Order: sequence, then structure tokens, then C-alpha cells
Amino acid sequence: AELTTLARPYAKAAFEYAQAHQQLADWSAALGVLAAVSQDDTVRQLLKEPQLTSSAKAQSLIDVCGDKLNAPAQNFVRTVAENKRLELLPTIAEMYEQLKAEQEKSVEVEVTSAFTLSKEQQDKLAKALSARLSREVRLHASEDASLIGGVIIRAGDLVIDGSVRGKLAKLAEALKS
Amino acid sequence: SSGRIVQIIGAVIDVEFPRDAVPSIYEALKVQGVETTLEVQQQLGDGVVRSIAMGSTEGLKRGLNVDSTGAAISVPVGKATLGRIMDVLGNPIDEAGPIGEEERWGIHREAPSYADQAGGNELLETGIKVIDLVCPFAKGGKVGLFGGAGVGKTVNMMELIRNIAIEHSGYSVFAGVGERTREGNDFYHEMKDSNVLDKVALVYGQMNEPPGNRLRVALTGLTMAEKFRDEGRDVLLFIDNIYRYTLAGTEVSALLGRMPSAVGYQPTLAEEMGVLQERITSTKKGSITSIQAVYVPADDLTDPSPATTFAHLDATVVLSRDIASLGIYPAVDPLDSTSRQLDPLVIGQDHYDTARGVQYVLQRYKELKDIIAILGMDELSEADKLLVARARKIQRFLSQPFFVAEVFTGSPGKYVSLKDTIAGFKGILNGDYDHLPEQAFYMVGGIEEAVEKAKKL
Amino acid sequence: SSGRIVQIIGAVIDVEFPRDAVPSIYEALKVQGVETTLEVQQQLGDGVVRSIAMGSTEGLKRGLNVDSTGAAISVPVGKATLGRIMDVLGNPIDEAGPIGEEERWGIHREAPSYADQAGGNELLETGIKVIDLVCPFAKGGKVGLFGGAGVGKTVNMMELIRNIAIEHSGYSVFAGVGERTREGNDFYHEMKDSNVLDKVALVYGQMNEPPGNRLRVALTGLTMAEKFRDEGRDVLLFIDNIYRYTLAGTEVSALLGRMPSAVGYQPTLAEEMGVLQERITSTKKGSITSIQAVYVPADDLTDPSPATTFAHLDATVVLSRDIASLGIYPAVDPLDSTSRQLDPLVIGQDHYDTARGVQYVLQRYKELKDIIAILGMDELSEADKLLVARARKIQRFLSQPFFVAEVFTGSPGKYVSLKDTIAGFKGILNGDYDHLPEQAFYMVGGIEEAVEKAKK
Amino acid sequence: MQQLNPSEISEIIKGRIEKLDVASQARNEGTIVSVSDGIVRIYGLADVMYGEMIEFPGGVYGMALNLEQDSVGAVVLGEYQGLAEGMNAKCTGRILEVPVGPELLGRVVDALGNPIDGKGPIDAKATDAVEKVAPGVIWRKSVDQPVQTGYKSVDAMIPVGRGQRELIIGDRQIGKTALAVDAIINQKDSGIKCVYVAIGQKQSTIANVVRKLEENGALANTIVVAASASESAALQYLAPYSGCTMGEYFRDRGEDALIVYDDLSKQAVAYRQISLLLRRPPGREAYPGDVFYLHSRLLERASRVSEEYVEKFTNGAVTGKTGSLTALPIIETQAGDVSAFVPTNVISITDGQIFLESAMFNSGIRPAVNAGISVSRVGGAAQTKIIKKLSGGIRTALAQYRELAAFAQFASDLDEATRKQLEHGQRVTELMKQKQYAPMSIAEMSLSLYAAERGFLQDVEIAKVGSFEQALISYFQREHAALLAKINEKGDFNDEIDAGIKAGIEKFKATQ
Ligand SMILES: Nc1ncnc2c1ncn2[C@@H]1O[C@H](COP(=O)(O)OP(=O)(O)OP(=O)(O)O)[C@@H](O)[C@H]1O
Ligand SMILES: Nc1ncnc2c1ncn2[C@@H]1O[C@H](COP(=O)(O)OP(=O)(O)O)[C@@H](O)[C@H]1O
Ligand SMILES: Nc1ncnc2c1ncn2[C@@H]1O[C@H](COP(=O)(O)OP(=O)(O)O)[C@@H](O)[C@H]1O
Ligand SMILES: [Mg+2]
Ligand SMILES: [Mg+2]
Ligand SMILES: [Mg+2]
Repeated sequence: AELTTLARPYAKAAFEYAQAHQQLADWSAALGVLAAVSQDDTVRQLLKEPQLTSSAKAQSLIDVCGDKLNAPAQNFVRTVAENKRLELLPTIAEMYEQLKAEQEKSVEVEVTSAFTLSKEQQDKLAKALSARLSREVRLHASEDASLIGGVIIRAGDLVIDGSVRGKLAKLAEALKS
Repeated sequence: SSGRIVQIIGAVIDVEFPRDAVPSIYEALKVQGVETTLEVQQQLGDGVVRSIAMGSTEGLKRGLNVDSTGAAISVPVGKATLGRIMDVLGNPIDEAGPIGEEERWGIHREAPSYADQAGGNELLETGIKVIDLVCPFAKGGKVGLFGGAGVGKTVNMMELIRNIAIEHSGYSVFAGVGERTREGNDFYHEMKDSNVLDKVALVYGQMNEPPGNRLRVALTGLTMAEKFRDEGRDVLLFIDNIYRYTLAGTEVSALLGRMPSAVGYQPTLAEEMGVLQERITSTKKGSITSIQAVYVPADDLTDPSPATTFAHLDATVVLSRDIASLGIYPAVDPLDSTSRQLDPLVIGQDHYDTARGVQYVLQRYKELKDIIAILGMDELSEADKLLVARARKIQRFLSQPFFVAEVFTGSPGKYVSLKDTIAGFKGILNGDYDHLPEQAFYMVGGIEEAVEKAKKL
Repeated sequence: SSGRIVQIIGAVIDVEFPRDAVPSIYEALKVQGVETTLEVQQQLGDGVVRSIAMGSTEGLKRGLNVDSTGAAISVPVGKATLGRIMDVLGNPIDEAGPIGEEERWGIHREAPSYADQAGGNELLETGIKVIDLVCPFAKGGKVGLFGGAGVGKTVNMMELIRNIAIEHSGYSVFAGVGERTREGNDFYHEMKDSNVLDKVALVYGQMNEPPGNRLRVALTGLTMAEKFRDEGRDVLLFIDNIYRYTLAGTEVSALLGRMPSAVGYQPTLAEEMGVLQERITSTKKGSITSIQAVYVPADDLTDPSPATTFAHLDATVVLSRDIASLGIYPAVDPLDSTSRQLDPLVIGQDHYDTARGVQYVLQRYKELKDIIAILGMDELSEADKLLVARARKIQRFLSQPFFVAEVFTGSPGKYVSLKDTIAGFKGILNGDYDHLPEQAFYMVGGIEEAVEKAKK
Repeated sequence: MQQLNPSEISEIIKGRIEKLDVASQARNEGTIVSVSDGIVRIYGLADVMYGEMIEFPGGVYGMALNLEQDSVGAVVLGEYQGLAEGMNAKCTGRILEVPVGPELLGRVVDALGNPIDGKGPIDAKATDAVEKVAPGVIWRKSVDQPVQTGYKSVDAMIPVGRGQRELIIGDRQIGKTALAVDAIINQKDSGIKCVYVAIGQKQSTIANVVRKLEENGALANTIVVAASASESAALQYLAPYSGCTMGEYFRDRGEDALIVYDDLSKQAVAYRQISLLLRRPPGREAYPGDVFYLHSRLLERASRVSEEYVEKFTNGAVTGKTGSLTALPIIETQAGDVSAFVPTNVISITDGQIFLESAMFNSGIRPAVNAGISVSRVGGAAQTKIIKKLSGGIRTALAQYRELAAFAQFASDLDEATRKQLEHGQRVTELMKQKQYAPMSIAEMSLSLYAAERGFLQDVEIAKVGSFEQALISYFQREHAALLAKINEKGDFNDEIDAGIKAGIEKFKATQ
């Protein structure tokens, strides 16, 4: 199975607890610290040792994380480790962030461009995307010398190609055929 | 330290232990408060062992505490086992009280070494005519009685127990592996009435028992026979169905996490067969004469389980469905059954030429049967007519009334000596009885009884 | 409340619902845009049901909203279904307006109880000689017509519809399950032209349909027959290929997450057959006489779908490709066709003795095939030669020209009474027609037509 | 990186966020996670045993068969379609039990013992366990008392005794149910009670069998247990054990019972469905590996027990009496393929079998018994003395006659011993034919075996043997009534009975 298929009910249980008890930012910081701690190489070598029990792996992760975990997050760590699902801990955190983006009505949008865009240009693209998607948007701008002009908007699976490289590929397909 | 049951799927039970106290492979385990024993098969990792129950799983729950004994399944050995009926664990299943043994042995053991082997060639007379003719047995040898369902393996085994084990001066072990409880009770009262039971130890695991009992009961009987062999004695050992040891190993196999081999069997079929069969043999300390009947599934000798049993035996007796369906018993196929003692340096020249002459005449008639079935008897030549008549008389004279089968025939049983058998089959082969009808040789015994029966037709 | 589509693999759709609003097993669901009906099979947990679409799934996407109807698939029942063609959902497909029904019934219900069963052995004469001889039928009984591809099953059913319609005055339900659309159009225009359409209700889910329609159309036709039975009437139920219900349960079985049984079938084969077949019976309220065609895959009778079908029937008619390759129609193997009405306390001693003598002569003729093929008839004995001669005259006299087979040959069809069949086969078995040639016994109605055909 | 287990669902995980302790739910309670095809997977139920009943809402009961690490797989003893996810499941603390007693005689019940005939409640004073362990080897006594089926070929060639298991195997529609129902009907004056178990049949066939029992006066001696074709596969799997428990009530109190399992093949199909839907790994023809154990735990419960076991069971109330249970399983084969898995297992379990063949069924030999392939493992021990003395060697001589009759088909001339053998085999073959629903007593069968085996049939030609048999029995029922009654007391044979039957057949052939 995929990692998202296995990571779906843990993120849904954590999101339903954090929406029921008004602790959304606490669990988002806790799952971010837990994902980043579980991707470090020394902790990953410790979590693959065969002589350790699952309770000692959960106790080592709780003792490493410390003050960034409240008591239901520690209960969540013991439930994840008892079902042998600790390698899912980045994917769980990512799916939690997706659920929180549907709850606060926001979408994370990546915009790539040929030259640097100013704040007026980002506010203009963000307002057009907020009118189209009916969500508060958050733009993340980046550069690319492969484009000769224009922008490329990526929002989830939605791709809007306004670059002239794509218009050059359309003209090449229109004159080749 | 103790473990706890985490999973019960059928006969297979998974137990979790602490990581410093994992039991070994083939360690016996005791469930607390319920009278059931578990045998460790696999170590799965993370403290978990996978085991098979030696009793019914109806009273078991998850969460039950399981203790380790620190050793394998140990059964009583010595002469305290004589005259008693035991199960796979060595508990008495008669009502004669406790076994007062002085020594217990584990049921799992190495085979004897190559330097420990010792093979004799002493002839063992049986009193059955086809067995004395075409498949002569050896003292301290191994005998198979192959055959399908209903062809006579148990009746042949009871006739060999009557004609060998009653006059035997030593000890015997009978191992009932996955068979009928009625036959087990019938045999116990037969050895009790004949005053023979004091030399014979009985070990029983029936077909209604859990698969763990049927998987180890032959090892229990062989362990008591190994103690009697390593005491320096000459031991008999009878196993009525060695196939049931294999089939129970089928029943647990894919629940143990094994992918299946061909014809649905376990992939460890030949190795589990060889581990049991290589301990039965006679050594330089003592001798074991073993008689095992082997079940053949759907009369197919090319099925993989009898075809792996064929290489382990010295004398192979194959029972045919076709010959028993013609009303002929003991129903030994005389062309499909061979023996290592069918040698001119062992039985003499005369016995060997009589047996090969009988086999040549029957193999010729096997090729002439459909020709007489299509065109008729008159369309052959003269030597074909004489050979077909001598062959039908050979096929009726191979039959014999038995003492243990008088409840089935109505006629009393016969004991026929080897020299009577060789002289009678030589007299049929030489044409000294070409004038008698073929019905005179059916169910008679010696050749003189065929002559007495021919005057009553 | 509403759910969302999370998975689409072929005909099988997984829909996620909220946890206090999970729909039950066999509940109908509706997609909000396209109006595709789904029927719930399994509850997987996590709010997700696994369902089978009653239609095409091309064009459907994940994320579509799905409503629940609160009940099962309900079809119109009663007087208004007669004369009309409907599909699996009860919608009319004959371009004749809406059905003016007064009630609708769900298509899933339990079998009637053991105390509600009705016994009866009253004979139903079919007019066909081999059927009236060796496997006779009863009113309120169950008939299977087993056979391989192109051996006749549909021609025999059309002849059985035509001859059973003579002495029957109640209603009929005809269910086409996975067969040819052209056969449905021919049967509808034939009944409309001869004015018997207003007694017969037609349900069709044919070979062109997605497998949910083929999986559930026989339940709809049986629900209409159950309403006619529970009004206290005597009704006829005809099902062309019941094998095609079973094969639709093959096509969705691995998509429902099941491990396969032997030769790739579904593991729930006998239970789906039993849950369908135990509703077909007569009760104490009214009676159902049922005729079902049963397909045999690759001409193998030990295939598990006909071999499970055999014990659900009162009368079994087995057809043969070898007998039809000899030119003999209706191609019935008389040694493989049985019925429970072939019993001397039902039909009398004379008819039973004639049928047992015919089966004895054909069995001893079947045992001589290889020796006749190798050495010929000349090296038999004289009583064997006489029995082979009477056996070939019996085999020729078992054939019959049909009224529905008049397009294939041009020879007119024949109706033969039971008395003429018993008298003719008794006269062949006694030796009264040993002077007749055997080709005079071929394709005639009575034994008197063989007497007139011998003088030609 | 395996797939999602059935306890990996977000109310359960959110539960563990709210409280990590396992005591949030009690150890005798659980909740339904999943419902599919009669299989209910349950989170919880931590104190459940294998085979324990589980209480669902609405009166629905189930049984736990898979006890995994995180989940319990249960099969529904009834309809499953009303069950839903999120319902509460309870441990009853009990294994499945059925009513037992003589009050069930004359009644048609289901696999749980509830009546389905509409004749009111069953007032049974006792319940007993459905799954039970067969009695051990020290508590049995050898089979030595007869069970009479009323048929000449069965009671003369393949005899059945009290405590024996005799299979009826063969192809479809050739008379397996006819032999078993006629063997039930012949016990109406014998003292042996009867149990008929129908597995996988249609209900009209079951009601036809019960009306054929009622027309022959045998319904009041017979419990009928029905698990029909539209019922759940769990009830179809548990019906032979429940009928076996109802038969074993009479065995445990020093009385004698007889049971028919009319399809054990359909019970193997139902257990194959339950094993595949629980995702247990399959083997040959997708059957589970434990399927031989499924039959061998059943058929070993049919046994004859000693007097000491009966005195131990009844606490001294019944002394000096043995008890028995005689089984007749029935196996359907597919076009004579005995190499399939379930027929290989059931031939290997029983104390013999009766093979029925389609070719002799079509050739007019209506009980259709193949004497060369059929056999009895108890033999002459299961017979009375007159039947044992008159039937000695008939079966093997008939098998030799089937060999000789195919050997000499085109022979020009044969010797006198060969001509005598063929003529005797043709008369015994014609003597073994018998109609349905006509039982024969001990005296009529011994008149027929005296006439065939003492050579009173050698002047009778073949189409007259059946008429000779019926006319000779009608002559001894007019003229020798005390002789037939004296044979029918116990089945005795001495010189005086021998001379009386010899003078009676000689006077019958003289005057009639
Ligand atoms: N001795 C007999 N004489 C005449 N007819 C018989 C005899 N025994 C059985 N029959 C007939 O044979 C037919 C088939 O028998 P039966 O229904 O018992 O078969 P079965 O093998 O049990 O069938 P099924 O497939 O339904 O289980 C019946 O119609 C019955 O009347
Ligand atoms: N030697 C024999 N003489 C007569 N009948 C026999 C003989 N051997 C076997 N039979 C018959 O065949 C039956 C089956 O024999 P059995 O030894 O039980 O077979 P197996 O052990 O091979 O299954 C016996 O119970 C009996 O009826
Ligand atoms: N009674 C009959 N007379 C003549 N031909 C027939 C008869 N029955 C069948 N056939 C021939 O066999 C063909 C197939 O018949 P059909 O009933 O369609 O078979 P099935 O239903 O088994 O597929 C017919 O179209 C015709 O050619
Ligand atoms: Mg045996
Ligand atoms: Mg057709
Ligand atoms: Mg039957």
C-alpha cells in the first residue's frame, strides 16, 4: 500500500481530536517536531534496532521531544508505536496539514517565474487565485531561468501555465502536425 | 519468565515472551489453568513464538499465561511402558493408574551416524504365500505395505503381528497414528485375550485428535523403541499409518506461513519424511524390525507422498485395487512389489527362478487380457492358451485364507510354509496341474488342498 | 446524509459516508449529477461502503456526491406490469409511457418457510415425446434445461412456452438474464402479433449490459412472480440463462475483495444459488411453475455452476452435442435426464415400465460402441443384434418436429399425446415394428406416421 | 509496510488518544468494525474463547472463529444483513448448545433446535454441547449387534452393525437418499431411534422426505434436522454436529441411535466458503487444510460404548446396557471421480462403504451396489447367525463372476465348473434386485439365501427368479408361520430350522 493510505486514519484521528479540543497549532507544532525528529539519521538507526521493544522506542521518542509534546500527543506516539507505524510519521504530519488547510479555507500555492516578482505582482496573482479558488491563498514564489517570461501557477493538481515556453511548445505542436 | 497468548487461528497459537526468555525450537510450554501443552515450531521475532497445541483449543483465550518447561516433550521409557496404552505426551489413557518409570526421554533426536549402521540378511518367514514368494523379509529390516483405502493394509498387518510377534522372544511397540478408535480398542482386547500384551507397548493418537497429537505420536513410539534398541535388544515396531504423520503436517503448514508445493503439500515434505525414517533403522547396538503400512491416496502411486516413502524401505509390498476388486485377498500385485532380499545369494537359486517364472507368466497374461476380451479365447495359438490357463491358476493360487479374516470369509485360516509355496508354484509352472479347473486354487492354502477342492466341484 | 466517491475500479465503487449515517446492506444509492443507481454490498469500516453500479461507470470521477435512498431497489408489482417491458430498476423500456402501478416491492427478501411448502405430483403434459416419457413434469414444479453452446436450449423453451400455454389460463413472467437482445425483440413482437402479450410480464437485462444489471435482473422478475403467487394465482416463470446470474457474480468477485474458489469462481457460489432458487417455489397460497435454461461451460457437466444447479430442480433435461450431431432434435440424452415424477405411484406401472425398458435398451446399446466400431455388428450374438436394431429405432423415434422449428426445416410441427407415446414405445419394445426400416421412425409425430412413412 | 489491520480506524485511535488504557472498554464487550458476506470483524472482546457465542443487537447471535492480535472474526448464526458498523457485541460466556431428549422425536427442527414444523414448542428438559470430544479407546466395546437396512444386498454382502460408520457414495440421482431413508424406515420396530440431517437441500425435497417418513409410519421415531440451501453457511456447517449431539443423548444412556448425514460434501462447501471469507490459506481445490479434521471429529463420535461408561454416565441408573450410535454419511462424486479431496477423506474415515454406479442403475439393477468396490469392515460380526451362515462368500464369488462374465463373452465352449459358476452368478445377480419402500425381514431374506445358495434356483430361469422369490415367501407366510416367527425372534440357525426350510422349499417346488 501507499504511505498516504496507511497514514490517513492517524491524521484523521489527530485532526478530529485537535478540532474537538481547540489545539490545532499545538498538534501542528508537535507533529512537525515529531516528523523532523524521526527523519534524523541517528534516531532512524535507533528505531530500526531489533532488540528494542515498541514501548522503548516510543519512550525514546517522547524523551527526545520533551516539552514540545503534551500528554495526548504522547498517547498518540504510544498508539503509533504499538501498531508499528513509526516510519509513517512524516506522512501523517503532511496529511494533518492538508486537513487543517481545508478547515481554515486556505490553499498553499507555488508560483514559479522567469524574473523576480514584486509584492504588487504577488498580491495581484493572490487576489485572482482567491477569486477563482474561493479560498485564502498563500503564495510561494521561486525563480527559473528555463522560462523566458510569464509565471506558472501550481495549486495542488491545478496547473495554470502562463509562461511563453508553454506557448512555444503549443506553437511547435501546432506547426509540426 | 512467562509469556501470553496473542493469537489463536485454528490449531496454531502465537505466544509473546519477554526478550531475554524466548523458548527454543521444540520446547514444550504449559498453559496455566487449562490442561493443554504447546510445542514451539517457529521463532518469529520480537519475542513471539508460533506453536501447535497438543489438545483441543475450545477452552483457550487470548491473554492466558504460558510457562516454559525448558526442555522438549519427554515421554516415559523402560519396561514400565509394557502392557500400557499411552498418548503422545506419555500420559496413560487406560485406567490402570500411573506409569512408574525410572527415566524419561525427549522425542526429538538425531539420526544414527553412518559408522553406526549394521545390515544383516537373515530370512524372516511370514507364512503368507505371495509375501514369502516375491518379497522376502529381513530380520532388522524395514517393510512397507502400500495400498489405497480398503485393500487390506490393517488385516495384513494383523496377520504379520500374529505370525511374527506372538512367538517373538523380545519386545514390541505398536504406534497407532491417525487411525480408527474402534480398531485400537479391538487390538488392545486381542492382545489382552491372547496373553501377549505384557511384551507390547501401545502408543495411540487417533484421527479425531488435534493435528499436534497426530504430528508427534509416531516420534513418541519410536522414542520407546529407541530405548529398547539401545538397551541391546531385538525390537519389533509396527506403525499402522505413517501417512497420517505427513497429512497432519499438511494441515498446519500454510497456517505456519509456508507457501504450498505441488499437489497441495508442504514444501518440507521429503525432509520431514527423512527425519522420521532415518531413526527407525537397526544399529550396531541393537536391531529394529519395522512394519509400516503406507496409505496411497486414490490408488495413485505417483502421488508425491508414497513416492517419497518408496526409497526408505527394504521390502515393499504394494496392494492393488484391481485384484481386491476381483475378490482375491491378500491382493498383493506381484509385478509391482520388490524386495532387496530377492537375490540368488540370499534365498537360493530355486526360489529366485520360481519367483521370476511366476512374474514372467503374469506379465505375459497382462498383455494378453484385452485380446481375449475383444476377440475371444480361440483366436490365440496353443502356447498362449496353455500360458493363459496356467496364469489364471497362478492368480487364484496367490490368494490365501487368514486367521484374522475369518470374520470376513467364514472359512478358517491357513499357515503355509516357504517350501510348500515354492513346490506348489513350481508344480503349477511345470504343468503338473494342467488338468485341474481354475476354481480349485482359490482360497485353499497348500497345493494339496487345491487337489482336495478339485474333487468337490 | 451524503457521501463522497473515494474509489472506482470497474463496476465496483467505494463511497465514504459520515459515521452516524452509514447505509445498510442492499440499500440503493444515487449519484447526484448523472443519476446512476448503486447498490451497497459491503461495509468496510471507516464510513466506507463498497457497492456495485447498476449501469455504466465511464465518466465517473472521485469526489462526486452520493445520496442514500433509505431503502432497497424497489420495482413496480401487480396488474400494471402485464404487457410491459421493464429493466432491472423497474423503469419501462418499451416506449409506452409510465407504468401505472399501485405498489412497489423490494427485490431482496427471504425464502418462504418450511411450514409454507406445498406438495403436489399432478402431471403436466408437454406434447414432446422424450420429455413426457423419461423426465415428466409437474404443475408447480421446477425444470432445468441443461446444455452447451448452440444445442437448443432456447428452441426447447419456446416450444415449452407454446405447448404449456394451451391448458394454462393465468399469468406469466419472462426474465431474460444475460442473453441476446435480438431474441427479446422477436419474442415481444411475436406475443404482440398473436395477442397474448397482455398476460405476460417481461424483464430484460441482456449480454450488452454492465454486470450489476445482469446480477440483479432475475430478482426483479422473481419479485413480480412472487406478487402473482401471493395473490393466490397459478403463474409461470421462464428464465433463459440462470448461468448468467452466476457469471455476473464471477465478474465482480475479486473487485469485492474475495479470494477465489476452484476454477476461478466466487466462494459464495452455492449460497447465491440457494438464496435465488429457494424463492421460486410454490407455497400454500399459490403456485409457480418454472422453466429455466442452464448453460454448461465448455460442455463439461462437472463444472461447479451446473453441478450446484442440479439439486435445486424437480426435473432435469440434459441436452447433448453428440445427439444433435446425429441430426436428432430436441437432442435430449435419455440416460442423463431424470425427474422425481418418474415413480410408479405417480404415473402408473405401464408408463414407468416402458420408460425403464427404453433406458435399459439404450444403456446396453451404449455399452457396445467400441466393439461395434472395431469389429462391426456381424460378430454380435443374435439377441444383441436385435437389441441394436430396436435401439436405433428407439433413438430415431425420440426425435420430433417442432412448431417453432418450422422456419429451420419446412416440415410441420407435431403435438403428440402421452398415450400415443407410451403405446408407440411399447410397440417398438415388444417387437411389433421389427419389419419397419429405421429411417421411417425419424422426425414423425406418432407411430402411425412411421407406418405411413414406411410405405414410401 | 503491510496493509491496514481492522483496528486501524480513527474512532479507535482517537479513543486511544483520549485514554491509553485497555479498560476503556470491558473485556467482555466489543464493537463491530466490519460486516461482509456473513463475516463480522469486531474490535475488542478480549476474554472470548474459540467457539463462544457472541450477542449482537436484535436477537442475532454469532460465533468467534478467528482470534487475531487486534480483531475477532465471527460468523453469523442467521441473517447478517441487519447488522451494522458501530453496534455493540457481548460475550455470553457460553459455547453453543442444543436441546436433547426424546421430545424431539417426530419433530422437524433447524440447526439450533428451534422447531420449523409449526407443531408448537419443544419441551426438552436438557441441553448439551454442539462441539464435543469423542470417547476414548478404553471406553468402547466391539461392534457385534446387527442393524438391518431391509435390503438383500446390504444385509447379505455389506452388513452394518451398532456403532459402525458406513458410507453411501456415488453420482447424482442414483438412489443414495433412497437407501438411507429405507434404512431409517426399517428401524420402526427395532428399538433404534433415528436422526436424519439434511445439509444444503431444497426445502420441498426435505418436506417430501418427511411425508415419505409419515406415510410409512416412521416419523415418530425420527428427529429431522434441516439446514436448507438459503440458510447461512455457519448453520450448514454446524447442523451435523447438532444432530450428532441429539443422537448421542440416546448413546450415553445405554440405548441405540442411527443418524444419516445426507450431504457431507455440501457441509465441506459451506466450510470452504467460511474459510475463504476469513482469508485462511487454501490447498487442493481451494479447500482448507483442516477439512479432513472437519469430518473426522464428526464421524468418530459415532461409536459403541461399554457398560462401564454407561454406568459412569448415568451414575448407576442404567446398569448392564451398552449404547451405540450408527452413522450413514452420504458423499456425492462428480462422474465417478473418487480422486477428489473430500471423497478421499471420507472413504478413509469410515468402517466401509457402499458404492452406487450409474451404469447398473440404468441397466435395471435398482439398488445399484457394486459388490467388487463396496465393503464392510465389521463383516460377519454385524450379522445374525442364519444370515452369516447363508451369506458366506457371496460377495467375492459375485466379484469373480463379474470377472468371468467379461472374460468369456465370446468363448466358444467352456468346462462344467465355468458353466455352473456363470449360471449361479446370473441367478444371484437377479436375486439382489429390490424395489424401493419394500423392506424384507430376517426370515424372508434367509428364505431367499437358502434358495440361492442351496441350489433350489438351478431349474428356475432368469426372468422367473423374482416371481419365484415372491411366490415362495407367500407360500411360507401361509403354511409355516411359526417357523418364520421363530427365525424372526433372534436370527437363530440350527439343524431343525435347516430341515424345515428344506422341506418347505421342496414342497413348494413340488406343488406350486
Ligand atoms: N430400489 C429402487 N427401485 C426403483 N426406483 C428406485 C430405487 N431406489 C431409488 N429409486 C429411484 O431413483 C431415483 C433417484 O433416487 P434418489 O432421489 O434417492 O437419489 P439421490 O442420489 O439421493 O439423489 P440426489 O441427487 O437428489 O441426492 C428416485 O426417483 C427413486 O424413486
Ligand atoms: N484377507 C482378507 N480376507 C477377506 N476380506 C478381506 C481381507 N483383507 C481385507 N478384506 C476386506 O476388506 C476390508 C478392508 O481391509 P482393511 O485392512 O481395513 O483395509 P485398509 O487398512 O487398507 O484400509 C476388510 O475389513 C474386509 O472386509
Ligand atoms: N428442434 C430443432 N430443430 C431444428 N434445429 C434445431 C432445433 N433445436 C435447435 N436447432 C438448431 O440449433 C440452433 C441453436 O439452437 P438454440 O436454441 O439457439 O441453442 P442454445 O439455446 O443452446 O444456444 C438453432 O438455431 C438451430 O439451427
Ligand atoms: Mg486400515
Ligand atoms: Mg439460447
Ligand atoms: Mg439426496
